[PDB]
Amino acid sequence: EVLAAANSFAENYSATSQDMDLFQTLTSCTFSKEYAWKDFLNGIHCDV
Amino acid sequence: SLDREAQNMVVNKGICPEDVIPDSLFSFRHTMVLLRRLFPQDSISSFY
Repeated sequence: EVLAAANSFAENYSATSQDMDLFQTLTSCTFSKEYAWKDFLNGIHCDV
Repeated sequence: SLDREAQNMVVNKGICPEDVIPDSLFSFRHTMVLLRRLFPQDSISSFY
């Protein structure tokens, strides 16, 4: 039932300005160190 | 008992007839298009 409700909510969801602001905050600043680690991991291609 | 139950939940707080989910495998969009295709109806009443 939770999955069905999630599907119903995510289906008819129109992004508002405040939600986009919150998501931009999340992806750009508060998760910065972790994304730095992930971006560092790529580019460390190693040979034998 | 459940008829009075539903009547009371609809009168005490208005519930749009879209967020009501009879079961987790129920899709509003699909059910309504299937029902209209099955039983044709007049559109002038809905538009005029």
